[PDB]
Amino acid sequence: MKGILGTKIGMTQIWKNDRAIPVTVVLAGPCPIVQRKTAQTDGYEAVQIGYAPKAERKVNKPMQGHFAKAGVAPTRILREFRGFAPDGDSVNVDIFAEGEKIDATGTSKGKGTQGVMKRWNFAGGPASHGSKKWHRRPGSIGQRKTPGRVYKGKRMAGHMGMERVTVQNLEVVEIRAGENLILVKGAIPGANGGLVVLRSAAKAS
Amino acid sequence: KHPVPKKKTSKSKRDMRRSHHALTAPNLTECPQCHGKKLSHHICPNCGYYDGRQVLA
Amino acid sequence: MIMPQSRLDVADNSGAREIMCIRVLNSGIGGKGLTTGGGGNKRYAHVGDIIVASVKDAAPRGAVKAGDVVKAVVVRTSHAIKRADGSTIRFDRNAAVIINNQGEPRGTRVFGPVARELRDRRFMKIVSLAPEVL
Amino acid sequence: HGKAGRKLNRNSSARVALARAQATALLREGRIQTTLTKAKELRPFVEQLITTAKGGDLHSRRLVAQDIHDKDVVRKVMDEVAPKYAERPGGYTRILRVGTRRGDGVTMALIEL
Amino acid sequence: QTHIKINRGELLRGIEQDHTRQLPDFRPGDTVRVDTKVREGNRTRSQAFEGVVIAINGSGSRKSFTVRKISFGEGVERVFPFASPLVNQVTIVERGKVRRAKLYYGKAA
RNA sequence: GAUGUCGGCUCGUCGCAUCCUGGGGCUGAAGAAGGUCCCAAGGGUUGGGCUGUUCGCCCAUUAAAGCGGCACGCGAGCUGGGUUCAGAACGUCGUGAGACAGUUCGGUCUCUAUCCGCUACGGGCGCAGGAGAAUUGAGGGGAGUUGCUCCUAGUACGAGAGGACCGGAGUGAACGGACCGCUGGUCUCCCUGCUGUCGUACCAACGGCACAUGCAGGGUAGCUAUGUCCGGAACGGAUAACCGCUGAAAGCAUCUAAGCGGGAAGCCAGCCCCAAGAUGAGUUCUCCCACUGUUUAUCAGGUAAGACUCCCGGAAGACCACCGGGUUAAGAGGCCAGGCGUGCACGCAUAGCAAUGUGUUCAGCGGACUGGUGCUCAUCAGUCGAGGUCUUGACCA
RNA sequence: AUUCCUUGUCGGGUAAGUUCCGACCUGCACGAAAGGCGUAACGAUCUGGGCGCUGUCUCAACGAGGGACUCGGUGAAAUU
RNA sequence: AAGGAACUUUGCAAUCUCACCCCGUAACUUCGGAAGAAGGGGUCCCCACGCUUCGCGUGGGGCGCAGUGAAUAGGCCCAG
Ligand SMILES: [Mg+2]
Ligand SMILES: [Mg+2]
Ligand SMILES: [Mg+2]
Ligand SMILES: [Mg+2]
Ligand SMILES: [Mg+2]
Ligand SMILES: [Mg+2]
Ligand SMILES: [Mg+2]
Ligand SMILES: [Mg+2]
Ligand SMILES: [Mg+2]
Ligand SMILES: [Mg+2]
Ligand SMILES: [Mg+2]
Ligand SMILES: [Mg+2]
Ligand SMILES: [Mg+2]
Ligand SMILES: [Mg+2]
Ligand SMILES: [Mg+2]
Ligand SMILES: [Mg+2]
Ligand SMILES: [Mg+2]
Ligand SMILES: [Mg+2]
Ligand SMILES: [Mg+2]
Ligand SMILES: [Mg+2]
Ligand SMILES: [Mg+2]
Ligand SMILES: [Mg+2]
Ligand SMILES: [Mg+2]
Ligand SMILES: [Mg+2]
Ligand SMILES: [Mg+2]
Ligand SMILES: [Mg+2]
Ligand SMILES: [Mg+2]
Ligand SMILES: [Mg+2]
Ligand SMILES: [Mg+2]
Ligand SMILES: [Mg+2]
Ligand SMILES: [Mg+2]
Ligand SMILES: [Mg+2]
Ligand SMILES: [Mg+2]
Ligand SMILES: [Mg+2]
Ligand SMILES: [Mg+2]
Ligand SMILES: [Mg+2]
Ligand SMILES: [Mg+2]
Ligand SMILES: [Mg+2]
Ligand SMILES: [Mg+2]
Ligand SMILES: [Mg+2]
Ligand SMILES: [Mg+2]
Ligand SMILES: [Mg+2]
Ligand SMILES: [Mg+2]
Ligand SMILES: [Mg+2]
Ligand SMILES: [Mg+2]
Ligand SMILES: [Mg+2]
Ligand SMILES: [Mg+2]
Ligand SMILES: [Mg+2]
Ligand SMILES: [Mg+2]
Ligand SMILES: [Mg+2]
Repeated sequence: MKGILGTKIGMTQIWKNDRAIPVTVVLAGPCPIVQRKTAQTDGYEAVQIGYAPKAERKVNKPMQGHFAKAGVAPTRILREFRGFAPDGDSVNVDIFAEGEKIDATGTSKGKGTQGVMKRWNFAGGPASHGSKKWHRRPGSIGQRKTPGRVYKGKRMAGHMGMERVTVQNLEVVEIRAGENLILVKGAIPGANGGLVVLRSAAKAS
Repeated sequence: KHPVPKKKTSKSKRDMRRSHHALTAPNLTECPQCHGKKLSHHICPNCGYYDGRQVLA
Repeated sequence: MIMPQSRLDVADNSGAREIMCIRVLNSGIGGKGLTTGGGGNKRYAHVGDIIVASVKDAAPRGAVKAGDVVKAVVVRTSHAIKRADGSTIRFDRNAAVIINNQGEPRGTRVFGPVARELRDRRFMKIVSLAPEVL
Repeated sequence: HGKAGRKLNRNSSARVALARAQATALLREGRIQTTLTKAKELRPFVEQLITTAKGGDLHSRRLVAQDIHDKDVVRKVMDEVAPKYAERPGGYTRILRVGTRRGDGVTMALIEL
Repeated sequence: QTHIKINRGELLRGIEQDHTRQLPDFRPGDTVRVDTKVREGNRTRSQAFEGVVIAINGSGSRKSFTVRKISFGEGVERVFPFASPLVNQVTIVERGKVRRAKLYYGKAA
């Protein structure tokens, strides 16, 4: 249910009581409501809010129409959340309480194309026992004539990164509302200045 | 070792492969002065103009 | 971080000068004796971890002799130790205290400092023979 | 990957002898013709060296002299040009794209003050 | 990837300063005494590490210095957060005449 | 007219005749620890010593250290120790040349993937107008391991010694994902020290060469694991062995012959990821609108909404793609300020016979960090992009 | 360098030693110029063990340079 | 980083060692050797003093993490 948008600002050291907590600083700036999707409107229950501000001079006629219909003023980013309401618009105030466990989604830093070691954790090869250009390669890719083919899904070199990743049960250390900042324990995927969606827990714990 | 093709590739195949070697013709603009043609954000190679006049003659 | 093959010096009068690691264990110390393993694998021993070890150099005259095997508990890593404040400890040399299967040390006293983490793991007697609980 | 600078298919020493030669040259004669890239890569090294020479003290001469090994050019950039750039907050240069060469297909370019 | 006008610095530094503390002007080479409080179960003991400062590192809440001591015949180094709750106080004991800023070389002696 | 052969390495995936872990009948099952059998293949199944080993014995652990298939899986993937070429030697056989599935030392393992198959990434067209965005999830993939301690409880049980189910709590190991704040690594010219030599006229100061950094000492951002955060579940629905309810055939009895309930780490759902080329091509919000063309020119042109090309960049990346900025402009560089690294510049003065020391100087220098600023280049411009087929039905003026 | 039975048996070293060393003698199938048993020294010989040191390894990282990739120029091959 | 042969058929490979001076040096032996066995120290700049000069000894002072300051440059041992 609960959810909001913001940007990953960075990681830092703070102390609650006497242990050094590592904290990721998130800015969940205010989100306007824009679209409210219901059953008889769209089939399914959801709300579409928006995050980063955007000047008119950069906004499509159709997009302007969109935003204008709910009179909101325009945003570089829209996203949906299944099963959500209140009224007005949405700041991380109230929406999160300190101590509450949340789920943080982002887009992992992308690594480009990566061999089987870096990508999958292959074992590599003998750096020295006569190994002949087989230091980093993935060994064998199959059996023999049964089944004369290569398994579908077989892990091998490829585009590692730039993927959507959700970390579960991160703990809301601090909330400075009206700076729209959530101090969150641990680590969120994706680089500084990246987009993150924060959510209630998926799990009860 | 020493891989090799199993079978001659048909004229048809070979040519299907080539379906992407189309050169891309320049987008060409006409110099606002001396009037022949130039590339966007390059110096017009006829006169030498890039607003006043940079390369020589 | 200790692992099989990894020699350490000995921090007691037990009589082993030098022991070489052999296995690592994730046993604790609970209720009756020591406990029995935390699983099969576990590759690195650090400070307040029991390991198993074989004696390699010993004192002529003393309880424990060259080749003896025997459990030991790890009291000085060169590796770093991170306490929950951010503080980090780290000692120039790697060292342990040979023990029995109740955990209590085989020696009369511990030599050199020991990591306060031994207190966490309820190694009272070791923690008490110790010149300093850094 | 926020790293910066160009490998320019060269060893560290080469890379340096490049930027120094092409700096010395641009300063020796107000404008030069060069690969568009080598230009891109030259702009901020020379612009900075100018800002150094813009100090006028002997330190800033000796400084410039390490990167620029020809007396006459040093003397030029210290005494003649840096003092001219006096009032401009950097941007001491600019780059023009001439275009494609015959031998090896490469967009050349023009860089100047 | 969300392009928002934002001083990342000042936002960070905001937070980061409620957790920042400055200690005396000691330098690498200087001998120093760190009076730390330790918790032994319910009890709060006071233990006191004193040695050479071989490196200062970081800044903001992250700043840290590194004391090296010899204790009971064994080399030991420790690393403190300027703002560790468990570091009560820091006192310069002697000033060093050091040419570097790191001092690792002292690790043989 | 060649289907490379033992073992290891690397990479997996399957069977179940189940090593562990879960459920259950029986027990020569008090408890605890077992034995055996039935259901169960989700996940897991350690490191070493000896040998070329497969195996097997041993060390030390473990919930367990399962058995097999996949050309005794895997040499256009690596090894090349075993074996089976030429050399040489021993033993043995042979009058000999030679010989042995005896031993021994030595002994070349072939840069380019065409098709299928596989991992990644684009181009095309399709989805009855042209566009910008937001999405349902048909379907598919990943994940699925376990110890220990504590409470219950020194309770049930037990003469006692000992010592629970069940339920609840807590902490790890391995593995996975993300991350770089911390602790560290690296950081090829960011800072300093050092030597031989050649140079910049000489001194002083500097540059080259001594690696493709001459050596050393540090070292930001990035990027990293040994570093840190989080995870495996909870609930539910159908089941297996198995346990029962009601209950005839067969007045008794019977879990079944009609029916009904309880029941596993397995099944389906729930978790995370992809997903309408789901050609069955889906839904929603919005924008443009009803243009021009002697059918000698019945399909095109100029266009709108909107994009692309081109430029400058990017935490995106082989290319392509993706994100941002493109003067109504802070997009990058520069410049300014700050941060941070290095650790006290040059010059001058002083002390000193000198080496050198001190002051000026928390100095000097400057790659990637944080912001500001119109100093530089993002100029000018081109290319492309709708006019919405028909059939039936429903509502409408 | 000779042993089939074979990882012979005991000892040594090792946490653990089918290899190595010593001893034993039951020499499948040693033995005296096809030399026998020793031998200081010599060996890019072979075999085992130790010290030191190390990315050989746990377990891989970061960096560099040369390719691989992209653009312009010239443009092969085995195979079919 | 920590560990240090846990790799493997085998330390294969790669590191450690590295020049010159002084100190010192085993079993064993054909008395030549083994032997550079092993191992330890020194090494740069200034100044004065002495000596046979290109140089070295002695004393005291100086600077750095480090003085064959970069390049050339033995890893050793035990036992078959
Ligand atoms: Mg990237
Ligand atoms: Mg490896
Ligand atoms: Mg088939
Ligand atoms: Mg013994
Ligand atoms: Mg090239
Ligand atoms: Mg550091
Ligand atoms: Mg054939
Ligand atoms: Mg063939
Ligand atoms: Mg055969
Ligand atoms: Mg299995
Ligand atoms: Mg067979
Ligand atoms: Mg096979
Ligand atoms: Mg094959
Ligand atoms: Mg062989
Ligand atoms: Mg004969
Ligand atoms: Mg192909
Ligand atoms: Mg589905
Ligand atoms: Mg399909
Ligand atoms: Mg699956
Ligand atoms: Mg109790
Ligand atoms: Mg009792
Ligand atoms: Mg950082
Ligand atoms: Mg770092
Ligand atoms: Mg002259
Ligand atoms: Mg000079
Ligand atoms: Mg030269
Ligand atoms: Mg030369
Ligand atoms: Mg060089
Ligand atoms: Mg060279
Ligand atoms: Mg360095
Ligand atoms: Mg991990
Ligand atoms: Mg840990
Ligand atoms: Mg049920
Ligand atoms: Mg495109
Ligand atoms: Mg590009
Ligand atoms: Mg600055
Ligand atoms: Mg410079
Ligand atoms: Mg900037
Ligand atoms: Mg034996
Ligand atoms: Mg023998
Ligand atoms: Mg003979
Ligand atoms: Mg080409
Ligand atoms: Mg080390
Ligand atoms: Mg060994
Ligand atoms: Mg070698
Ligand atoms: Mg002699
Ligand atoms: Mg010597
Ligand atoms: Mg000194
Ligand atoms: Mg010295
Ligand atoms: Mg050498």
